[PDB]
Amino acid sequence: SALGKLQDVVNQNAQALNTLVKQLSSNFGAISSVLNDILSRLDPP
Amino acid sequence: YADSFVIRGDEVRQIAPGQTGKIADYNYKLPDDFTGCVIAWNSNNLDSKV
Repeated sequence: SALGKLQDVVNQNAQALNTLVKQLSSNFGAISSVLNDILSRLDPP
Repeated sequence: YADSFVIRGDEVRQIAPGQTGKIADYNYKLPDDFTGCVIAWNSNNLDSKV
């Protein structure tokens, strides 16, 4: 009143879970990254 | 299956998978994974009359 090991563990996981969510706003080379605007501005083919 | 009909000359580009226009919209629609073949030839002398 040291515990950086446990802390390290805890963090290493929150930061890897934040990247997975941030990867959802990327187009990867499509027109946009949101599955509706791609879908309501083009026809199926 | 063989389907047969008569259209204008410049409407032959709507007989194909994934098109739009007055013909492909509501006269004759081809699915999007078509398998067959499309054949077309001019017939001015048979079908057009003065």
